Amino acid sequence: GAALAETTSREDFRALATEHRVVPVIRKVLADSETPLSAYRKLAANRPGTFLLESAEGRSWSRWSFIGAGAPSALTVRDNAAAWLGTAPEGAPSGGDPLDALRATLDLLKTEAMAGLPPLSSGLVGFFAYDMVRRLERLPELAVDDLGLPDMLLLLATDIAAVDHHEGTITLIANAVNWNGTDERVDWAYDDAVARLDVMTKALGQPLTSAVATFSRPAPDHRAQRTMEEYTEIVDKLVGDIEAGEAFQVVPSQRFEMDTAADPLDVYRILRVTNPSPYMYLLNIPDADGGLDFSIVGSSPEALVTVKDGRATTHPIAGTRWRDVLLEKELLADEKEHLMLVDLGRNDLGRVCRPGTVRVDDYSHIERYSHVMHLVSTVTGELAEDKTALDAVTACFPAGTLSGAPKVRAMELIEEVEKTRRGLYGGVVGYLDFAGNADFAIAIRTALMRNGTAYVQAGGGVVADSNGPYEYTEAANKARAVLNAIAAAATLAEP
Amino acid sequence: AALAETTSREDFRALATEHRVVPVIRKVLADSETPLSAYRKLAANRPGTFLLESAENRSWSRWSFIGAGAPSALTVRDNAAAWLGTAPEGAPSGGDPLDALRATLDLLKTEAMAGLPPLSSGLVGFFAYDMVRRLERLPELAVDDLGLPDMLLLLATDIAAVDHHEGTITLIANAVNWNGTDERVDWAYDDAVARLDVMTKALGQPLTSAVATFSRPAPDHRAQRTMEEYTEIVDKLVGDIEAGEAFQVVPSQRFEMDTAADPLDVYRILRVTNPSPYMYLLNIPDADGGLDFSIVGSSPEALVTVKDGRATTHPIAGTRWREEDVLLEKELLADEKERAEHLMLVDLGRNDLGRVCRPGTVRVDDYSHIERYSHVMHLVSTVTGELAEDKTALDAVTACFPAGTLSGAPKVRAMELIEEVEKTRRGLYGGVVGYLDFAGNADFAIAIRTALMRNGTAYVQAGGGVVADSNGPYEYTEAANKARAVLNAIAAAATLAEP
Ligand SMILES: [Mg+2]
Ligand SMILES: [Mg+2]
Ligand SMILES: [Mg+2]
Repeated sequence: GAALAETTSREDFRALATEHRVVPVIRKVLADSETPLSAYRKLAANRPGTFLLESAEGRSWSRWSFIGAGAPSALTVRDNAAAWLGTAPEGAPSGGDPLDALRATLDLLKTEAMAGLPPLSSGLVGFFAYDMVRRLERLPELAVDDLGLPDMLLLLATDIAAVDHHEGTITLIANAVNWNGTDERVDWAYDDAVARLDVMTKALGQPLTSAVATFSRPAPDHRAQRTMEEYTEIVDKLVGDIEAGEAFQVVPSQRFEMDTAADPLDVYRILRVTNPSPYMYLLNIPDADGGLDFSIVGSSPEALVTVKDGRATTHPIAGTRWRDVLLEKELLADEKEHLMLVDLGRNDLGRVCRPGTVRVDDYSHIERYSHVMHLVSTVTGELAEDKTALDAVTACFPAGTLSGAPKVRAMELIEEVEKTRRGLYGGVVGYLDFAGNADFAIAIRTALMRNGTAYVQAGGGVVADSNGPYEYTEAANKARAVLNAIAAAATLAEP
Repeated sequence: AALAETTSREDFRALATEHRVVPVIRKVLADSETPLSAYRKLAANRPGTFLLESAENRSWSRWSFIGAGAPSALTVRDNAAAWLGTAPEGAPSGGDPLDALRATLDLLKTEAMAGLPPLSSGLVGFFAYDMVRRLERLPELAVDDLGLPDMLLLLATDIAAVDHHEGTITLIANAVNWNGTDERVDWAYDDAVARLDVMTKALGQPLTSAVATFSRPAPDHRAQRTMEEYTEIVDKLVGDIEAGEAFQVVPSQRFEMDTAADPLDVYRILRVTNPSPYMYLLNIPDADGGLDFSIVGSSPEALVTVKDGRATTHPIAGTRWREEDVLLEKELLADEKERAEHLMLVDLGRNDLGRVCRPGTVRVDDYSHIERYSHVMHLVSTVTGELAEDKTALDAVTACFPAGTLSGAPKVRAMELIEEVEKTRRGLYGGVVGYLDFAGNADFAIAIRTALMRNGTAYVQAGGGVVADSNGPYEYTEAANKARAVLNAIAAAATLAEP
């Protein structure tokens, strides 16, 4: 009767637009011969301003994957001020402090949750660099900024494809965004969104060449910033501070790099098959001319904070094992510090949540993924009425597991011992939606790919009993998870 | 080393000295393929191909299975076991089909090997309901107008196992050693590698889009019985139950419709509309290697599953449509209208597994748990036992066959009464669709919510249990609505189009 792919009607759109800043025009299609990756290849074609977000659950892949089909606009930092790349939307906040411009943007577009939509239907998708913390806390300026990344870059994801693995369907969404709050051009906005659905629908109609492949796992030819001896000097320095009482924990790191001609999407494919995680992402970041500035590809196992319907939640990980029930109780029985970070998170959420709503849940459960298992503690709370999801992000930022405790003192020492500004490393990758929700991964196990070079940073917590060579090795192993994927992706070939 | 490294000749040789069925395998990254796209590339609706998928208690299970094309099938011709296509040298044929099948499984029995997908070789296909006539003496009153064979099992030697979590496909080409000699080991290896290369080449091809819309028009269909005719049957059976002939009996009737739809398109509509633990598409070959007919279905209920010497059945007590979901669960748990009917079937399952299991191992868990799928939830019981040392998976299938759910209690009297009231032989309806693997395992769905598609006609049969308090009009409509689930899918499939 009604067709599966019936598009939101002009009449229904009109009625919503009288009440809502961001109105989705949607169309569902049967896509039972597509995967999230094949849909990405058709809809995004690896273009600048596109994205793919996937999530392993402990039941394999979650129901939904999200493709950003191509954002004409992105909110970033240029010459120390908020700026839009691509189209600067008329009436959208610009200039001045970037966090204020972002806050103003989210306030302007705040839209009531609507029933019948996929979990993410519009939003700002991208990253905060670790160095955004420099705007939340005063920190020295010693490390060299050789990567030149912006403190933030958020794609205005108005064209989204939501892939429903269970149903074998894709819900295409093209949002109308009412920046100025007028009623003047409702029909134009509907026709505009419908045209964008038609572009995505036509893209899905194209044939696709095979990507059925083999790959091998060669050693990555890569360079490191620190030798084992140099990293050992760092670790020993920090163990001194910890013994003298300056901090309880500090997380140093270093950066690794390798030459690669591999496509970022192929790197994503190797990470997906090798290191499936709750936060898989590929982001193609545009430069100011509409070309590709760089790509971010990562498989992060840990969130910073998730905000859903007023509730903020964090899952700091105590420990992890290689995945069988004896590895489990072997981790609950590790009394080897976790709860100092659970303490940091209790404080962090307390600053944005209603009094008494912040609950902790010591070692609440394990999380079994495909090739690993995690022991997590849960901290949740209810956001105050004058606090947004963005406030939750800034309150928690950066992860304590990526800085130390006390956080500010830990970050001061980090700045002292490291060579270069971290850039993305230890920041976050994720989204803020227009309904006030957010989900951000800690930016670890991530490559930054730019003009034939891949950068991979990794580190690890240093305490009083820490050994330099052991910590060097642990951190290099974390980096090698990504470097190995890049090396392997270069070998992809037809079988 | 390489992901797609093929089983080496030297490893194959070593295995071939101990094992009758030896897989040569090759795993590939196939993260832009789905089970349906892989089926379209590998099998392409050819005769002798199949697709098996399973929703799990609340996604698709890890593995989907494609039978990429079986040259050989074991069936029935002129009332005796016979192979279609290639009759393998030394393979059992003639006589009773269940004997020939038992002899085939005996010959090919091969230890489960580490590192393989869950189904790596076996016999895939169906038993018609009317196979029961070789197990029990029943009257011959109903007309056999479909002409189906009592069984047809594809010898599935070329399989593609699709791993949804990894995004990989494990291609398997089995070498089958019928005579047990080592004469032709290198030829067997080369033949398997060649089969792997055919499947690999097929996966390397481009593929046109299948992104689609469809609508849901009412199906133009025909029935055997009107409501009043069906009521006469129900009233007759209620009388037999009141008289003590039986506790419950499951009549049915056949529906049909014209269709030019591709059976895979029917499959696709069933898949998106009601994913079930047993989805299947089987393209059944005729004796000349053309397509005899296709079987497409989404059955919710197993006959029996045999894994590692343990036989289990899960009779469904009730179903609900899916926090308002918590209330439906509560309601489902508290609904007792059909409890006695369900417990009678649990009792039959105990009878059945008792015949093949080691005394003291048959365990019954009344109303053991709820199974949660995308659009429905099932309240189920469990009957399980350990097979006796002299009993095989096939003995468990035959002991359970046909399902009490599709016959009645006591089973033989119920089948006699079915034969008295139905117009036509059931054919596939009330039989099973599934597999027996070469390692002694089995998993069979009851053949319900299934279409048989042949030469532009689709047949869909459906029925339901009659008990002392049943009424004709209600039971007619409940069974007609079961059939309509499939007829509706067929009518919708004809509308599939580019959006
Ligand atoms: Mg440590
Ligand atoms: Mg009994
Ligand atoms: Mg009933």
